[PDB]
Amino acid sequence: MPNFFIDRPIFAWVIAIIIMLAGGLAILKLPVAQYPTIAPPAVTISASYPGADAKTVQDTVTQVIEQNMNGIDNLMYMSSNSDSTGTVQITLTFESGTDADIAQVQVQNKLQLAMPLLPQEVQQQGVSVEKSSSSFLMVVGVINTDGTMTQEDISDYVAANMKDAISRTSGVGDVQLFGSQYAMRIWMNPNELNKFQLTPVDVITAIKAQNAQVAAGQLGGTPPVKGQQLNASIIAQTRLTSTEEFGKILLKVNQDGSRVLLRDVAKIELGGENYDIIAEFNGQPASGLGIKLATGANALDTAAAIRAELAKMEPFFPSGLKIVYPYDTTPFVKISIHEVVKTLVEAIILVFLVMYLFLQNFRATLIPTIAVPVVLLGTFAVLAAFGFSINTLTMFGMVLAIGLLVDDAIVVVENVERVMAEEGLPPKEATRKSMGQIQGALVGIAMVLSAVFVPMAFFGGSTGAIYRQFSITIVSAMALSVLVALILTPALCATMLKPIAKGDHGEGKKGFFGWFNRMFEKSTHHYTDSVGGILRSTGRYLVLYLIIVVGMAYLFVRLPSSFLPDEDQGVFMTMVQLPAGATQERTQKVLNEVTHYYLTKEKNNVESVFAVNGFGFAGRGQNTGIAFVSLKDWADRPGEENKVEAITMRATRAFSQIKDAMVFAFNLPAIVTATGFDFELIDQAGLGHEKLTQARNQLLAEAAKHPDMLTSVRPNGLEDTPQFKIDIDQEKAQALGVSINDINTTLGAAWGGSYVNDFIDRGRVKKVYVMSEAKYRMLPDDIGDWYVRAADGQMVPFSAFSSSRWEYGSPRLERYNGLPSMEILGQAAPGKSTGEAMELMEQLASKLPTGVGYDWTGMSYQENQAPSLYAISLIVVFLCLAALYESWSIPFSVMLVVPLGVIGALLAATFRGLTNDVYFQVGLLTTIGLSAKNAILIVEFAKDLMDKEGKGLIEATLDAVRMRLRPILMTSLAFILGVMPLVISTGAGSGAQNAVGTGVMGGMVTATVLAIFFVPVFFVVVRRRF
Amino acid sequence: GAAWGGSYVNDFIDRGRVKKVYVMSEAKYRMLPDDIGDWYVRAADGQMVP
Amino acid sequence: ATRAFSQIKDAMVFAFNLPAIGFDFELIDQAGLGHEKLTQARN
Amino acid sequence: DLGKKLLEAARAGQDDEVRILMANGADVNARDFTGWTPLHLAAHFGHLEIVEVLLKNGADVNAKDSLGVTPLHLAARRGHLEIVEVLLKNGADVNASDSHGFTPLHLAAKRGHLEIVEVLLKNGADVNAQDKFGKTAFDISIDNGNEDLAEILQ
Repeated sequence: MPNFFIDRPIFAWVIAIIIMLAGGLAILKLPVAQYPTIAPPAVTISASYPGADAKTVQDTVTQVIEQNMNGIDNLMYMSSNSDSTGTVQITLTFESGTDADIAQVQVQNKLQLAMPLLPQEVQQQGVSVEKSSSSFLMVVGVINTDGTMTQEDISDYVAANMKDAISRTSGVGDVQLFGSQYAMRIWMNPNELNKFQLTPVDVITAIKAQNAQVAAGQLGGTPPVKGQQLNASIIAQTRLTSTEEFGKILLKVNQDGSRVLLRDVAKIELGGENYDIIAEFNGQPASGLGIKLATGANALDTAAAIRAELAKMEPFFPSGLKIVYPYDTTPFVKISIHEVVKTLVEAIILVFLVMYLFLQNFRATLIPTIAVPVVLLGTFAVLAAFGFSINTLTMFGMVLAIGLLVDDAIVVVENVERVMAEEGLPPKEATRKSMGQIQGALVGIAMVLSAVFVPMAFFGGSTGAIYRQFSITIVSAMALSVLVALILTPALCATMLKPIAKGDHGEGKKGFFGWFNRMFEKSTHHYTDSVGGILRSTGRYLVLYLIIVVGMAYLFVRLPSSFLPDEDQGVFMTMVQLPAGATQERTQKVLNEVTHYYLTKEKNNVESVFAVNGFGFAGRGQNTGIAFVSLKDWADRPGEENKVEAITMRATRAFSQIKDAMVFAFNLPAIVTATGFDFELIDQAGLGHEKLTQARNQLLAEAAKHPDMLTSVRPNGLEDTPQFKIDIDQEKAQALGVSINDINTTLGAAWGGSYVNDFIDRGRVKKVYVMSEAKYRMLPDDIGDWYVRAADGQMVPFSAFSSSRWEYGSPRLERYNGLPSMEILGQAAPGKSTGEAMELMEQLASKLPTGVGYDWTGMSYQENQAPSLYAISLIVVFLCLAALYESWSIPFSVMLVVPLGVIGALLAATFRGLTNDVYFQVGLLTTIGLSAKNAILIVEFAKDLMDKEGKGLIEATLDAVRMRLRPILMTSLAFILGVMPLVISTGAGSGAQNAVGTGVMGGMVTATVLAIFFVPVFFVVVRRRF
Repeated sequence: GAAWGGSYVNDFIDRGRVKKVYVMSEAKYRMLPDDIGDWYVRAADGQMVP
Repeated sequence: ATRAFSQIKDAMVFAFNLPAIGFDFELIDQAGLGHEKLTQARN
Repeated sequence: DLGKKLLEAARAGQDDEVRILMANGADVNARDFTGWTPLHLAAHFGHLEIVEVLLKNGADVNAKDSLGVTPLHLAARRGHLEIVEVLLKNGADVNASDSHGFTPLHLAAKRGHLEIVEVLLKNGADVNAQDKFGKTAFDISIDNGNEDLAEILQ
C-alpha cells in the first residue's frame, strides 16, 4: 500500500535493495544458452553391423529391438531406418514434461534384455543408446595443413589426446568424435592365401589365438602350503601392441621347414575403423569434435573454457596440426546479450530525456532511473526461481517488457507532478492524493495483463515451450513493475520531488523550455477541441472504426505465417546427390567442384568449406555428401547481396549446370524445425516393400495434380538400387566337402570385413579388422579369385559352387511404430494453411490400395488451442475490468482498443514484407497490453469525475482525456525511439530484432494516435447505450 | 590358467543351495617357479609334454 | 455358481467377486531339509 | 541424358513419361552399370505397355546383362506371362543361356509358374538344357517338389 511506504521511505528502500541483491545473485548463478529445450525428449538406439546390407540389418537387428521396446513410459512414437552401410538407428520420442533421464534408462534396460537375441557381430560392435534431442554448442575442426597425416591420423590423435580433456572441461556435457581412432588392419590377398592352401577362416583363427589376454594364476596363492615366503602374480600371453607383431603371426608351417606368416599373405597397417566417410576442410584432410552444452551450464563460460583447454594442449600438437571452429553458437549469444543490455541502457537515457523535456527537473527524471533497474534485476530472480535461463527467447522477452516497465514509472511520477501543478499541494500529500487516483487502476491492470499473457503459457508441445518463455518473462516483469509502483516509486515521489506552485506550468519561462511549455499547453487545447468536436459526431467515427476492424481482418489473413523468423547464422549447407551405384571417387569430384566454387566465386564471403563425403540427413552411402559452408563475419559481408539467402540462391543456380548430380544450397533452420508436413506411409498388412513403394508413387503422382494445394511433396528417403545377389548351391558344396560356414566367412570377411578382436595401441584398446585388399574385392569378376579349402584339403573356387544375378533392393529401409513405412515431406501451396494441405493428404491416402495406412509425425503431430485460450483470456479480462469499475458495461470501452494497436502492426509487417511469427504475436500482446493500460486510466479518471464531483459525461471525458495526454504521449515517444535500433538492425540476429521491432513500432504509433481520439468515443457511446 | 589360477566350471546343489564348482591345482604343485615344468599337456599323437 | 461347481469332481472351481479393491501363512525351510520333509511339515 | 530419365520411367512404370521420351528420342539402348536396359527394367518389374512401346521403338529384344541375362530371363523368373508372350513374338531368344547356363525355362521352373513354362515349351525351349550345375528343367522341378511341373516337363 502506497500510504504505508510514503510515511516509511526507508522501508521501501530495504525492499528495493533486497530485490536488487536477490536479482544480482540470480544474474550470476543463472544458466546461459541460445535457446531453451523446446523439442520433446528423444532417445536414439544406434547399432552397427560391419558389411551388412539394409535388409539384413532390419531383419536381425531393427525388428528384434523394436519388438522389445514395450513397458516404457510416455512413448509418443517410435521411428527407425536401416542403411546399406550396416547401420541401424531407432529413435523414440516421448511426451513433453517427461524426465529424459528416466526415459533413457527405461529404453536402455529393455534393450539390454534384448541383446542376447542379436547377431554375434552386432553384439561385439555394441549398441548405443543416447539422448538425441540435444544440440551442439560448437564443432571443433582439426585439420592438417602440413599434409603429413591422413584424416585417420588426425582422428586417432584427437581421440587419444583431446577428446578426454575436452570432456572433463567445465560446462561440456557430451562430446561426439567426427571420426574413429586407429584399428589394426589386415588386408588379405586371395592369390597368396590359395598358394598356401589357406582361407580367411585360418587368418581369423590365428589372430584370436596369438592375440589374446590369457589368464594365469599366482605363485604361493591361497591356499598356500605353510612356509611360503613370496606371493607373485603370473603373467601369460597378452594382447599385441604393434603392427610388426601382427605380421609375425604364424599361420602355417610347411613340411619343408619354412613358415607362413600373416605378413606373407596380407599387408598389415594401422587405419580407421571404417572408410565410409571422408572429411575435408578447404580441401585438407580433417576431423572434429561435436560439443554439447551440459544442463544448467553457461554457454559463454563453457566456450571460453574449451578454448583455454585447447590452447593448453596446443604445444603438444604434431606438425601442421591446427584447430578451426566451423560451427559456433557462442557469438550469437554474446551479440544477443550485448544488444539487450544496450537496448535497456539507451531506454533509460531516452526516458531521461523525455522526462526532462516535459517535466524539466532532475529530481523527477531521477525516479524512473531507479524504478526501472530495480524491476529488471528483480525479474531475473523471479526467472531463476522458476528455473528458467538467460536465452534468446527470454532476452527479447524483456526488451518488450521495458515498455510496460517504463510506463508504470512515468505514470506515477507524472501524475504527482500534474497534481501539484493543479493545486498547491506539497509532495507528501500530493503523492497520497495522486496514488489514491491510480491505486485501484494499477492493480486491475496487473490482473488484465496477466489474463492476456498467462494463457499463452498453456500451448502444448514444442510451440508451448517457446511461448512459455515470453509469457512468464513478461508476466513476471509486469507483476514486479506494479509492485514497485506501489512501494518504491510512491516513496521516491514524496521524498525527492520539489514543491510546484499552483497554475505553474512553466508557461512563462526562459528560452526553449518556456516556448515548449506554451507550445504544448496550447496543443492540449487544440487536442481537447478536436475531441470535443468528435464527441459531437460519434456516428461518423463508429463507421471509421468498423473500417479499421474490417481492414484488420483482411490484413490478418493475408499475412504469411512462419514459426520463427529465419536468420543469417554465418553458416549454411549444400546437399549432394549422385545417381545409384555412384562411387565415392565420383562424389569427391563434385564436392571438390563445389568447394572450388565457394573459395573462388565467393572468396569475399566464404571462410571455409567442410566437405563431408558419404553423409546425408535423409540417406547415407558412397553416392551422397554434404558441404558445411562457414561464412566470414557479418562485418565483412555488407548488404543483402552478401547474406545467406542471396549467396544460397546464387550458389544453387550455379550448381544447376552440373549434369553429374543434384546439388543445391539451403539455409539451416532457426532452431534445430521447419514447415510442411511429416507424412508417414505405413504398411499395415504384410504387403511388402515393393507394394509399399507403389502406394507411395501413386500418392506422389496424385499430389502432383494439386499444385494449388500441395507443393514440394517428396519422399524423405532413398530410392531402390541394383544389388548383386550370390546363390550358393548347397548340393555342389556338400559334394565337394566344403562347409557353408567356411563359405559365408571367407566371403563375409573378405568382402564385408570382419571385426576380430582387440589389441593395445600406446596404452589404449583398439579394434582388429580383417578384410580383403581393395583390388581383390571390386568387381563381380573378382569373386572367382577366392578359394575355399575343402575336407580333402583341396582349394575350391567360388565360381564352382555358386551363381549370380542382378537384383533390386533398398539402400535404406524405414519403419514407424514397428511397421514398414516411407516418410513423405511436403508443404501447403502459397496462400493455403497447413491444416488444409494436411486434410487433403488424408483424402488422397484414403484412396490407396487396401492395407496401406498413414500417420503424422513430428511437427505435424503436436499440431488447435489458440481461440480456446483467448476465449478464456478474453473472458477473464472482461471479469477484471468489471470488478475494477463495478459495472458489466464499462469494460467494453476498454476492450475496444484492441484493434487500434493491431492494425498498425499489420500495416508495418505487411509493408516491410515480414511474417506472422512468434516475435510478431508477442509484440502484438504487449502493444495491446499497453494501449489497454491507457484506456483503463482514461476510463478510470472519467468515471471517477462523474462519481465524485458529479461531472457530466462529456465534461468528465474531456477533463480525463486532457489529464492523460502528457503521460500517454511521453511513454509513447520514449518507446518508439527506443525501438528504432531494432527495426533498422541489419545482419546478426536481425531477423529477430526486425520482427519485434516493426511489429511494435507500427502498432505503437497507431495505438496512441488513434486511441487518444477513439477511447473518449468508446466511453461515451457505451455510457449512452448502458 | 586352471592349475595356477583355478577355473570355475559349473554349479552344483549343496544342501538345497546352488554353489560353485572349482578346479585348481593342489597347493603343493603351484608354489615354486620350477613347478611349472611338472605340468604335462597331451599332444596330437597322444604323447605327453612338459 | 460356486455352489453348483462343488458338484464337479477332481477340480477346484471358484467363482469370486473381485474385492474392491483370511490370512496368508508361509511355511519356511530354514535348514537344508529338502522338499519332501517340507511337505511332511505342511501335512 | 534423357536416356537416364527413361530408365527411371521404365522402372517406375510411368507410361506417360515413357511415351513422351519416345517423342523426344531418348536412347532406347541406355544402360547402367548392370547393363540393364529400359526393356530389362520394364520386363522385370512387369509393365506391358512399356514393353510394347519400347519394342516398337527399336529396342534390343535380346539385350544381355553383364552376367548374360536377357529380358526373357527376367520376365520368366518373375511372374509375367503376358510379358513373356509379347517378348517371344518380337524375337526373344527362347533358349538364351546365362553366364551360369540358366535359360528362361530354368528360371520359370525354379519358381514354378506352370502357365509360363507351357508357353516357353510350345516355342521350342529345350528340355535338355543344363545350367552350370547340370540341372535340367525336370531336375529343378523334382528337387523343388513340384509334382505338377514334373508332368508338364516329361
